[PDB]
Amino acid sequence: AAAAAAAAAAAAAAAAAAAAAAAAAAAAA
Amino acid sequence: IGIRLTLPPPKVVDRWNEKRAMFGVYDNIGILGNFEKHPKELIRGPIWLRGWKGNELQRCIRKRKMVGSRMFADDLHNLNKRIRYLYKHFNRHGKFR
Amino acid sequence: VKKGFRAAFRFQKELERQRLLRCPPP
Amino acid sequence: ADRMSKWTSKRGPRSFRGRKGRGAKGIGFLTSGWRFVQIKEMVPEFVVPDLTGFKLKPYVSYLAPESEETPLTAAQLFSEAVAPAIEKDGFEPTQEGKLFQLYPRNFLR
Amino acid sequence: KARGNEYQPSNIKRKNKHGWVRRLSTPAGVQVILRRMLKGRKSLSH
Amino acid sequence: GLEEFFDDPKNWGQEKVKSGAAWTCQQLRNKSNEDLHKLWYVLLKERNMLLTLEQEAKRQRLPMPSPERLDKVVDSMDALDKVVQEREDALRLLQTGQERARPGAWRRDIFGRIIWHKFKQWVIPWHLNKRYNRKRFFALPYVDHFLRLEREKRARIKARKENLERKKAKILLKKF
Amino acid sequence: LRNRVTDRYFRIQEVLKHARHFRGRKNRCYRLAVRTVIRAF
Amino acid sequence: LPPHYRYGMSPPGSVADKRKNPPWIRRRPVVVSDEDWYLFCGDTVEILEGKDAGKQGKVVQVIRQRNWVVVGGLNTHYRYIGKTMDYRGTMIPSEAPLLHRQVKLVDPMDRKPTEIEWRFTEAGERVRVSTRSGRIIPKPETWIDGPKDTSVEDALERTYVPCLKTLQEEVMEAMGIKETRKYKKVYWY
Amino acid sequence: ARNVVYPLYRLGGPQLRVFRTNFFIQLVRPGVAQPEDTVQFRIPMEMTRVDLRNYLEGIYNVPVAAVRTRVQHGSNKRRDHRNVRIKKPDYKVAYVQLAHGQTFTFPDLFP
RNA sequence: CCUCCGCAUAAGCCUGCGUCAGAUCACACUGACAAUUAACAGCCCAAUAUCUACAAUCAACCAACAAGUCAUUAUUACCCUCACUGUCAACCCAACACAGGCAUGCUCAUAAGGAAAGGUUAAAAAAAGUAAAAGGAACUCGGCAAAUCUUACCCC
RNA sequence: GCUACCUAAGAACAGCUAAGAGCACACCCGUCUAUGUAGCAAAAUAGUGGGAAGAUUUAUAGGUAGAGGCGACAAACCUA
RNA sequence: GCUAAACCUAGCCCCAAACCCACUCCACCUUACUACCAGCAACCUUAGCCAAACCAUUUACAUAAAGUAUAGGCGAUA
Ligand SMILES: [Mg+2]
Ligand SMILES: [Mg+2]
Ligand SMILES: [Mg+2]
Ligand SMILES: [Mg+2]
Ligand SMILES: [Mg+2]
Ligand SMILES: [Mg+2]
Ligand SMILES: [Mg+2]
Ligand SMILES: [Mg+2]
Ligand SMILES: [Mg+2]
Ligand SMILES: [Mg+2]
Ligand SMILES: [Mg+2]
Ligand SMILES: [Mg+2]
Ligand SMILES: [Mg+2]
Ligand SMILES: [Mg+2]
Repeated sequence: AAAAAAAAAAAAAAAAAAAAAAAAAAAAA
Repeated sequence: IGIRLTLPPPKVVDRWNEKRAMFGVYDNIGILGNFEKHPKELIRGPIWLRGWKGNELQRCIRKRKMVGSRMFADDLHNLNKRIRYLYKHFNRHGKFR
Repeated sequence: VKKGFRAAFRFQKELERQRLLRCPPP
Repeated sequence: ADRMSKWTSKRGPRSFRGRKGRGAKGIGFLTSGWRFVQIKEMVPEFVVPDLTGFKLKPYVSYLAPESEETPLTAAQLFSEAVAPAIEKDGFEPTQEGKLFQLYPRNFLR
Repeated sequence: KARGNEYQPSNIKRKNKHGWVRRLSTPAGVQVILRRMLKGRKSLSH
Repeated sequence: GLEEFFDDPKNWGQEKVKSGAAWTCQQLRNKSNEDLHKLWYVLLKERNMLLTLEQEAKRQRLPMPSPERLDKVVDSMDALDKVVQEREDALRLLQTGQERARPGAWRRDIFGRIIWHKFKQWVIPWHLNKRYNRKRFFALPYVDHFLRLEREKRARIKARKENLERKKAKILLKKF
Repeated sequence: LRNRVTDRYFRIQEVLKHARHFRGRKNRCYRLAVRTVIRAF
Repeated sequence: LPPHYRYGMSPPGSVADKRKNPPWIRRRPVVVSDEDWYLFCGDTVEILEGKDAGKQGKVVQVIRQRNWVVVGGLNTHYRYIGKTMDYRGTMIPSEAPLLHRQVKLVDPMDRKPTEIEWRFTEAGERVRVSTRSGRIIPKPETWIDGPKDTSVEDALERTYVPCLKTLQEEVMEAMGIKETRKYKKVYWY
Repeated sequence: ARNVVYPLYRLGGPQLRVFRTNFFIQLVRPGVAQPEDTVQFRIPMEMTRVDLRNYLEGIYNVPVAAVRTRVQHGSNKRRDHRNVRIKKPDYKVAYVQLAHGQTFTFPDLFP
């Protein structure tokens, strides 16, 4: 019957994506 | 820094095992066993290359006409794909042609 | 882990030679 | 847009929230006015005895003796219905003419 | 315009397009569930 | 009476309840079908009395007085359920010879692997059931490629399992 | 991997012991060191 | 209990066991067999090696998994328990488990450790007998019932009459509930 | 009785009776100030409203007058160490109202 | 001081600012416990027969053209009786505690519902406004914007 | 399940002047300008607008598929 | 001296042999995971990228005979 205490569940989270192509622009002739 | 701090356990290999002491016995069984067997018979391994050197392609072809009948499904399909690739490499690609 | 022993042993024969410059013998 | 959650009765639209339910073994039937009718003979009625004067308790003592196991197989049941077969030197052929059919099982628990 | 609202959920339209019954009613959609029992997904269909 | 959901008020919160020795299944065979039908309804009131305690225990956060009797009430129950179903099966094999009281058959689904299709107890014969007639119990041989790929996926694991227990045996003898 | 090379630490320190006295980052990182120790020799 | 679970000194379903073995720990397994296991609970064993070697003890707990005996009050190391705050509490002696083959049962009449086998004596049958001498070794080791225990007498009344009368029908003959209808034929398929 | 096939009733079959019924019940302390005569249970999901009236009249012999049920959905948003959702299961809740004003309070064990 | 909101319902999500305890911009996260009670709403029909041209619109006047949203009878068969399920929240699709998207019935300024300023200093530059002498398009690709309200004609 | 078009069975259209009418809400659309450009937003906010009893707007379910669909033809639109 | 670093062992690959495995209860072709009602039905050459320096016929899916006879825009190659 010795003293102790409870515990906490602790992790993190990770994810990733990739949106689209890009940023239209201009040029010459 | 993948070098390791505490030195690893020492590998006590027994040179006088039952298998190293009897390594290579019953080879040379053709010359002085009056030619009943060949030393090519005594090896134990795959059934298709039971005494046959081959190449990287030739071991893949000989596996296909000998054992390729009773091969697993995806383990056949990833064996045909190699000969469809090694024929496109050993006969089309490289130097020295 | 790697299958080497001759590299960690040169490391083990180097880490004494960092000890005998940090904490010297009398 | 969940896939691993279990498909229950709370989840669809107002049409799908009425039809499924839980498997509560529905009683009567519905007809012609959305007026339900509870057939009393389908309602499971409990056949409970009177426990008054009954000597058995929901446990026993530890001082009762230990014996070995004996599963009651069909052969051990026949060796005590053979007592009217030794006089001949009881059976049902059909399962139709019985309120409690054995093979296409008919009773409950 | 605003191009994120592409999935307007509707539980009838979910189950009547990717449900268990619609997959089985055609010989091609059986092979979809056989390609997921083989892969061992915890959910076969919707 | 709702005072059967609780035991008598002389052990209400004694933190310990003296109740041991559940009904073992060997002892019940000496009892008949008569008192066993009673004993269930005795054992029913005893199981209901114990679940009322524990969902009041968690409700006020204090621990259970003695959950060591709680597994006794199901062990007396599950043994009794085994006895009556040992007894009914012992006469059902005599009367008809029929194991599997609920009738069924072996049938092949569309998914190839056969199932013990248990029977569904209708009131019209099966050529008239419109719901049953769209259930298709056959092979349709385009699935037989997928049949080999589960016989293979089963067996490669079995080779992978049988490989582990030889390698786990080798380091046992090489340590001892 | 069969034959993954262990003794990289003793290959780095063959250059860095002539690079313990440099300025900036080149006295630490190996990619920036050999662009100087090659020019230093 | 998860696979590759380490069975500590602590019992496997404890509050303190989830401290040391939480459901995410994956420590490498431990090497252990052969069900003829001459150690029982409470055996007067003597110690083969370790510290406090040579002293004889009675074991108080045996763990079949990691091949462990807990020698009672012997081979200790001293720990603190409780102590709840910034003070010492109590230093108690706690014993460490001793492995199989670190342990030998002693001669009950002679007080020497002895290797023990299983021989099949005709008295019945398979008991622990020493190898050096004969002289078999046994296995070592007021309730009054409550209001929901029946008795020693009520357990084995032998009430069963074995008739072929189908229990759900056996209740109605004693209850006297009459049923007048019959069951009509369902299509079971 | 749950998880057994109920035998079928066509038109002139017998009264469907149950011997040694499967399920079990538990009474609770109501937390939301129920009125008097209303006691509350946790019904196993496969048990009907009129079956509870038959259960309590036959086994517990208490004068039930009105039963009212609900399907209390259980907490699904609880996650394990593999980020997988672990459900605490859902159950029924029945509000049995007694007859004749018997006025039963929930007692206080653990004084 | 706002209110460009709202309270329901449908649709969806499925416990997600209830209680206690906790560990840990600032004290909706976690552990345990509780909850939403049908009467509203879903969940309907015993057959073969056989019927049913005249809109709607305040339905009357009048006028329609694009020509319309709602109906039984005759015989046979019918006496068991109130189950099942939705009922929570600050919610939803847009990776977000996202100025976005979001059908209907009510309230049309609220009896609902909320808070633009972390604390100072009042530099440039930038954005949003408000005001401005005299002149009023001299600006500029163009009266673009902003203010005011109007004249006339082309091309297609 | 967005969108093109269709099909079923539904819905909305305040007020004011007198009809693919006009002014004008709700509502749908997106002309011009500024802000925003890793943004509040993988197409927006603010004004300013154009239609708003109809070739209208939109909820629900069903249909048409890539050698194709569909299209008041922009080679558009068919899950950024 | 902080971040960190270092770990063997889970397990696995490749074989050899051997032919593998489906009903605790209940639920599962309707909206699968739902106790309970008057209709349908399976068998169709793979094709191409690629190679021929483009490309259009063509281009592979025990040992020894042998890469031999043959086929082939007689060419690539088979
Ligand atoms: Mg509500
Ligand atoms: Mg986005
Ligand atoms: Mg207010
Ligand atoms: Mg603020
Ligand atoms: Mg501030
Ligand atoms: Mg001026
Ligand atoms: Mg000018
Ligand atoms: Mg302007
Ligand atoms: Mg108009
Ligand atoms: Mg207009
Ligand atoms: Mg158009
Ligand atoms: Mg054009
Ligand atoms: Mg080419
Ligand atoms: Mg080329």
